[PDB]
Amino acid sequence: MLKYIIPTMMLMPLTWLSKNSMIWINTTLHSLLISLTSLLLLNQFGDNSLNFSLTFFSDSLSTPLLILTMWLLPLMLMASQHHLSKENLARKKLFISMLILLQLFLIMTFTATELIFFYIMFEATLVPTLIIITRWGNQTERLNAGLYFLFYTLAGSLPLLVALIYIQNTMGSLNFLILQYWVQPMPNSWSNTFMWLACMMAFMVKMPLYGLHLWLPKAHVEAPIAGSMVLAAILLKLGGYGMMRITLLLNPITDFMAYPFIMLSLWGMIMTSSICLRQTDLKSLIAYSSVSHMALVIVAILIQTPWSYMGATALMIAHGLTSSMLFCLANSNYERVHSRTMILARGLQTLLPLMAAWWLLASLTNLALPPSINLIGELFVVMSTFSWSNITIILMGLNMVITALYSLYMLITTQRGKHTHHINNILPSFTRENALMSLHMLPLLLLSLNPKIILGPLY
Amino acid sequence: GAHLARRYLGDASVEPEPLRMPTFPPDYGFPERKEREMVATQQEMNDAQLVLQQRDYCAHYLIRFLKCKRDSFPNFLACKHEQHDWDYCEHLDYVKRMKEFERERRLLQRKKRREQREA
Amino acid sequence: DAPPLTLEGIKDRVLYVLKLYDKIDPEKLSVNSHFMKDLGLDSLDQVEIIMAMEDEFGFEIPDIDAEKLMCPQEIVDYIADKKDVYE
Amino acid sequence: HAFFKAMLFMCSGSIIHSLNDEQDIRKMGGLFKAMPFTTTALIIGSLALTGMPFLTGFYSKDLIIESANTSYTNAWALLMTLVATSFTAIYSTRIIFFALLGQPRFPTLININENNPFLINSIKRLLIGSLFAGFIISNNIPPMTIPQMTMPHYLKMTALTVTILGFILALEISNTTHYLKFNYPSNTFKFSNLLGYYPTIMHRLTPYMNLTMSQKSASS
Amino acid sequence: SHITKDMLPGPYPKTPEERAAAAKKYNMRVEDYEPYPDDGMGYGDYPKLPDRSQQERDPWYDWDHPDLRLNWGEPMHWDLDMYIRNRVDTSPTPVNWNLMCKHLFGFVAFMLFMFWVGETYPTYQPVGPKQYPYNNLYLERGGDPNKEPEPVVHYEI
Amino acid sequence: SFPKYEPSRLASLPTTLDPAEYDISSETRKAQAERLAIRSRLKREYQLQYNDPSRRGVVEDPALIRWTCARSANVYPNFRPNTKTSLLGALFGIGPLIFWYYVFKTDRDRKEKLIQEGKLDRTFNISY
Amino acid sequence: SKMELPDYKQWKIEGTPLETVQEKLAARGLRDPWGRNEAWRYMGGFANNVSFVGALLKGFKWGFAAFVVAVGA
Amino acid sequence: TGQEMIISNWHWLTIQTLKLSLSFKMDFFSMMFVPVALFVTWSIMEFSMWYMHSDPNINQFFKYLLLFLITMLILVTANNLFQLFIGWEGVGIMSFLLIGWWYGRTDANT
Amino acid sequence: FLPSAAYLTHQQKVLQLYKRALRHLESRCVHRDKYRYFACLLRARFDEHKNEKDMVKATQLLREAEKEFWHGQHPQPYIFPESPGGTSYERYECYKVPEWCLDDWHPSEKAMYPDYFAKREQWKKLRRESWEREVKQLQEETPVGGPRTEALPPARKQGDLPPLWWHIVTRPRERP
Amino acid sequence: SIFAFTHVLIPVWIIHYYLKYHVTTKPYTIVEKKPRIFPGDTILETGEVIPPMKEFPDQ
Amino acid sequence: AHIEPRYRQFPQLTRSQVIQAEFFSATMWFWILWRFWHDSDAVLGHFPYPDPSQWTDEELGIPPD
Amino acid sequence: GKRLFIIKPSGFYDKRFLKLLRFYILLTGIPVVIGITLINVFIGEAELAEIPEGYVPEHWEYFKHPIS
Amino acid sequence: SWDKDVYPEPPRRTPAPSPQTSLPNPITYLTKAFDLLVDRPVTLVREFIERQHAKNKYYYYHREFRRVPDITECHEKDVLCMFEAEMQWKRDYKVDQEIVNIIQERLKACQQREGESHRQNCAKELQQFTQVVKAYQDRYHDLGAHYSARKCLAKQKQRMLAERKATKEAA
Repeated sequence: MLKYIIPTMMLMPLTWLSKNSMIWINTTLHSLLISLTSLLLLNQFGDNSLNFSLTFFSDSLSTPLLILTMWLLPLMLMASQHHLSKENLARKKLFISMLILLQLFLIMTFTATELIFFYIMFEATLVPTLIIITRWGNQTERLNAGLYFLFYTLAGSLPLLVALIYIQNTMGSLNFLILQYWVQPMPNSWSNTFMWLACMMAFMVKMPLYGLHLWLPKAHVEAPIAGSMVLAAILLKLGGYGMMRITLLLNPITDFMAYPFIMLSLWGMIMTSSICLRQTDLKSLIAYSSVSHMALVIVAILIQTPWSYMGATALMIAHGLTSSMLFCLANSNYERVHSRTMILARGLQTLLPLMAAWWLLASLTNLALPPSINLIGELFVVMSTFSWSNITIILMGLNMVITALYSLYMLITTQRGKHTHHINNILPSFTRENALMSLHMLPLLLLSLNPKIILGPLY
Repeated sequence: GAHLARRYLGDASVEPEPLRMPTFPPDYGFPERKEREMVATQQEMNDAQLVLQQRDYCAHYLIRFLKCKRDSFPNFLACKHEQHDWDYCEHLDYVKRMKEFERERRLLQRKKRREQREA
Repeated sequence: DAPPLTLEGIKDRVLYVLKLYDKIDPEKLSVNSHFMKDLGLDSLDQVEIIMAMEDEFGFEIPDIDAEKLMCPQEIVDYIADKKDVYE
Repeated sequence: HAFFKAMLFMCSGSIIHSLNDEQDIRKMGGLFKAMPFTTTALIIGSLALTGMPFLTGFYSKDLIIESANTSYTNAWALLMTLVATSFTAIYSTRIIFFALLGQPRFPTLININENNPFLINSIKRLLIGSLFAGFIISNNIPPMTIPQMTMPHYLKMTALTVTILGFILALEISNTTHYLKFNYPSNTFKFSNLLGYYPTIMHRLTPYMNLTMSQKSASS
Repeated sequence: SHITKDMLPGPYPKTPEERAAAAKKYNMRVEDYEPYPDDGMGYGDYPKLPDRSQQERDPWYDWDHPDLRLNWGEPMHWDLDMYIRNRVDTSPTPVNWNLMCKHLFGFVAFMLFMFWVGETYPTYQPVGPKQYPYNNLYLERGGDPNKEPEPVVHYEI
Repeated sequence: SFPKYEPSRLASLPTTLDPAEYDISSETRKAQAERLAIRSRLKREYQLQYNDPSRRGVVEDPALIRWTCARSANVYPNFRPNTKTSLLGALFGIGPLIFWYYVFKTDRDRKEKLIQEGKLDRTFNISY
Repeated sequence: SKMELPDYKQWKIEGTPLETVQEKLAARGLRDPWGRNEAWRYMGGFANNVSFVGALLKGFKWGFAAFVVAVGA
Repeated sequence: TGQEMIISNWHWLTIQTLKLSLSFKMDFFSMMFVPVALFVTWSIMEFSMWYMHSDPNINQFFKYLLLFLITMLILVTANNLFQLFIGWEGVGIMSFLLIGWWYGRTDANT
Repeated sequence: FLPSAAYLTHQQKVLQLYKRALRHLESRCVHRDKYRYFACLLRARFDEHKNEKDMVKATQLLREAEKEFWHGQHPQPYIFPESPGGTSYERYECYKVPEWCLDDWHPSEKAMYPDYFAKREQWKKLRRESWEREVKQLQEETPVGGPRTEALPPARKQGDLPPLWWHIVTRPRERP
Repeated sequence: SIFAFTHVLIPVWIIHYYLKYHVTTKPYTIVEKKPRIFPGDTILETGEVIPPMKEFPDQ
Repeated sequence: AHIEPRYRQFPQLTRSQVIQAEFFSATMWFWILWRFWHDSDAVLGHFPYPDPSQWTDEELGIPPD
Repeated sequence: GKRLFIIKPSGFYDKRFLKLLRFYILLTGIPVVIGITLINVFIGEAELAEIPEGYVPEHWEYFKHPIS
Repeated sequence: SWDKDVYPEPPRRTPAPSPQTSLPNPITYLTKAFDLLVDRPVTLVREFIERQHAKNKYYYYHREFRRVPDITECHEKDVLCMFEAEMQWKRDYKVDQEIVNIIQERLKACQQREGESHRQNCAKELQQFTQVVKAYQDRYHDLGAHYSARKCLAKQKQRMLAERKATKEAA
């Protein structure tokens, strides 16, 4: 695994000692090389995980997320120019090295063994997101966005540390195996309820669950495109990965103590799909869409079926790709007109007649068009929750209906019917945005063909 | 028709109920009138993959119907006399069912009303 | 579905349906006439004329204009606007 | 039915793009002998509706309704099929009358043309389909059920009975339309014409409710 | 750019200078500026409009924005995302609203009651059940190879 | 001859039968004159900054900007917790949640007790 | 681009529903119609477009000949 | 004669006790409906050759119409029920695109 | 709600009613002859009291006319397939491309259509050549301290183009 | 010639190559609902007749 | 070069469309005649619907009550 | 003297991108499919025998396909 | 190929159609021309590819493992027994699921080949399906997501103790 760690380090002094018109080719080329390098990883088989050291290992939950990270970096690094190429050379170099240090801590986080090391790398994942979104937050409340951001994430993720240290010095060390092979059930004293509440509540904050999603919309409407793609895809599915691991302990009380959170997630899934039907600020619709899919994720995690975990990891990866793509398209439209509002920039079936093809394709994946992965995820989660109860399918289907209608509203609102004909500045599509769309939607359809890779440990 | 109108307006005793037509014990005015031959060779009837609610009476007309249909396929209009005769056999089956109906009806009517209007 | 309209042709068709109308004459029926000055007919039958043009050519004209045509030349000009009459 | 109404739509769009995409029956009245390939096409299609006995449309519709009549039915559905067959007769005959054999009202500068190889190929192919394919398919099915075929009297006649009274009823409505009185809306007129009340009520009440609740309750 | 005092804190009071300020700000007639009022629901000081307004505004005026009936400067009714045509169409109906709902509920109620009258009263053409050949056609239903014969017969009648 | 067209929150009141349009006082003439003047000046500013041949960008309407800033960012100021706000908040936020909570407790306790009896149809119920 | 203008004072209305409705409106005492417009709708190849059962009974013109020939077959 | 047969191959995610391959079945309905639908669509291809003579966006129109046919075929053939669900949502969304062919026209996308 | 003045008038209000009732009578009445009859009947009903020197009884009869009209309208008033509401409503808007485009083309295709782009360039020089002085002087020259109208004067001064004409002239051709 | 040639041969050749070898090495694969036998026939495979049906009468 | 449009007169009809129009109407009508007479009797039911069962008491099995 | 002038958005940049995309996938879409076709037309897949007596394999010599 | 022992087939049954027609038989003409014009070149090409692959020989071995003992012969915490124990158990778990898959594919083949008489001569295969799936339902069903081995043995002990109490009470 250090074979992946150390070139990701050595991609950083690269970016320092290149120059003008010289940083870019090196960073992008070598980051794609690292993407092939971790495409080499997928060996994982049968009996257990595979151990990359006395220290690192990979569950098959961790392999597709890790490959998704190393896929998503060069895409991002191409995507985040033309809104900062006119800024200074030193600040631009600082930006690229910030993202590389970010990816380094994400690989550190996904290939963890010890949950304390996982926690350190969790908040080391946090601190570059802050600096990026505050330094290029590009609107007047990036202040409040970063402030809300860091205090929700830390003050939720703070007692998680205390609970894990307590488990450390009541049950020996913290390999995931020695967390396994030695876990004994823990009954319903109220201390157990608070310990479960601490761990699950910290990751609930990071998903988000419904009562703590106003963390999100400021932190995506006032972000640059790089930090937004980072934040959405890698950080929300990182929180889900954490709960997916540490739910191995504390199964004998999760049944008794899981009832409020499921109901919060269900009624909030309906409410969030409703609230993204009427907002302006098109950038924020993807954020509330993300809360809807993560609410479905949380339903899938708290029910504990192998069906549910297969659906959960597929829904993770497909929603990560959908949201990262759709953020990149919304940034394309904001590069066109300086609005961010929804009802302004209209028309565009006429003009840029193939930008609309990518809008159509992403909108139908967010619909969950059926050969895609997102329907695989949502369908298996609905199967598992119907075996959970004979009643919840009202909520899931009504989620499907309202999800269809807001996603279609995003499609046919801004890109259908009449150009406002006082725009007269939009350029025909560059090669770059076409390349970014091409890098999103080739792997989504290629996994739509052969998806046995991305299903979880309980394959 | 209006037989059903009588069954809904009038006295519902002497009008029978369908789906519970077998009410009286058998051969009450028959005695020893039954054959129910059924020479349709039920193992062969299952050998050709016939249909549920076609594993029934007049089956051998259907066996020869499918046999001549398969065996005379480009003669697209060929098997019609067997079709007509299978229709006639099922017509006799339908007639026999209607006779069963009014058998049990007139038994219930005339027997029950005779006994309870002369007793 | 596009036979080409032309200026002489639209002039002839509009004057054909004005000439077919009853209470005018084929004598004092000019291109530069008036529906107010010299034909002397009223606003009511003027809007009957507007109805004839809408029902022949197949499209409404709005009432911001039906106040203020009042001569056959501006009728021809206004269907020249709606149709953009060149080949 | 597939042969049937594909042929019907294709004839209709032929009429519409023949007459400058104007599409409405008022301002379309008399178009018989505006070349009568399309008029023959639509009278074939719309008398195959209800099944002029016996064409392809006969087999499906009439064996369905008589087999329904010979079934342990729900006793109101039988009368619903009755009234529905009558209704489909009367609007079929009304749309033929208003479309074809009226008096020609449609705006002038006619530009009607059907001397066109693709359209006569397509309509030719579909009347040749919808005249034979019902008999050809219904003949050589493997018999997947037991046909009833033993109906009482005045229950096999009833198909032709209802379609004939539908034709006569639309005929007398037509010959009342020849009159002049300028009658009034009687609200059953309005219940039939204005979709009665369901698309207007639901499409103006269900969007407004969820978006009242999206603004006040949910978002703000 | 955008002035600080073209945002909008606080409702109506006091009526001289604040209503003059909102009339200068939102570009309206002075005594047609209506705040909501202040029940504290948020809502700031943004106007009330006549609220239907989109199957209104008859389409031959030829304003600027063609599919929205805008004119670049109207103060833009608060719930506009619910009123783009394609979302909610509030036409003046050809009949009523009360007459609509009473007749629709009446028709569907009467037909469902007739369906119940159908459901309690079937039709049947007067015919007994069929005569299945081997004991109500046994051995070819759900299974039962040698478990139990189920003797029931049919007689020629 | 007609019950005079009761309105609704859905049925718009049409232009004709107001019947306020026929009581034209001088105040309505004054208001219509000033309203036409406002529309005149706004179309003048818009058309001059719409037909500039050098004007590359968009015309940047303050109306749309003002509506958006009123709609999202000018909610939380301003506010006071009223009886109506707090009442409707705890009703439409907590009501459905707690209702759905009790009904899923009821369905789950039914199914747990029922398969604790063992008389459920889980003869083959593998895909759980 | 030529049309040759099939011209006025040719219609001369006389088309029997329009003439009789100008009769009925004459007895009404109005006598002021739109006029000679619709005679291109009431004569030409028009003017007793056939009645409705005629289009249905249109079939056996070539029809009965073929049917009697197949009867002879 | 009969000879009434199913095909079933290329199983993907044969995960737990179940499995699902792309599979479709020739009995009677998916057997002999497909000629009728192909025949009807063949005539409509003729009719839309003529009727849509006057658009340069004609090629995309035939691509959408053939795509709709493919999905209707994979709907009507399958027995593996996930593939039926594939055909279901695909014919729904091709209905969406071809109803909303004429962009503009706010009534159309409504 | 109209560009010319602040209101319609009495006259045009009655007139629009007459147009609407005649149009609805089309939409009610097929066969065109009984249409022609009822149209002359309706014209006579307006002829009964056309010549009231009164005004208040006239506008009260206008309101009672609107009541008997709105009671007697049609469910589908016959809208033409070019009007908004109608079947078209910018039907062929698929190709209604504004002409601020077509200059952002690669010069290969500017070599494909040479003469058109030469004459288009002298159009834009015609625009900019008379943009500043005549147009903006004629706009800030004539009106009152408030404009208070939505018409605009022509360029009767000597020569060149009337002001603010570019997006009026350069529009789509409504059937491409 | 070239259209019908390439399309009703080359994918037909490729699918017919696909439908012998790989489709028969996957074992439970394309399977035929059984060809119905009638009581007057004989077996095509090895060859033995089926007993005819019994007496008809009173048709 | 092809067919023309005319104004307010009856449109001209070429010979091919009119002769195949009459052909298709006639062939429908010939088909429905020949098929109405060759075998079916699809209007009828080919087998006589009886009375109520036979109305023959002392047949069908009763005792004289 | 009949024809008119349509107003298109562009063709250049769009068709240039798609031409580049098919060229740059196809430049290694073609030789790889040629290579694997040569693989399963020459080199052999594998054969289905069992474990020879006293001969442990590699951790390859286990799989059907030769590239795997 | 496969083992026809574990994938049984019913014995084949085919008749010969005997027209009794004079059109005759278009599809026979078509199937003979089909065989001569489709089945010949692919046969030659498969001969060619068979020689080109059988010129040199590969083998892939079916992997086989040993039998490390059990969880029941493992000590308190003592991972180095439990590790082999659980991997032995989990490989039995995967092979047991695939046994269920094989029973289900037999059941589908019986549905299709036996035809529209459903309940004829699939009932022994239906019988063994309900037998094996009663076993699977009793043994691996309600353990949930983090099944390791210990919940499996807990289900085992608790089940047979419940049955022991039930038969003690029934006696």
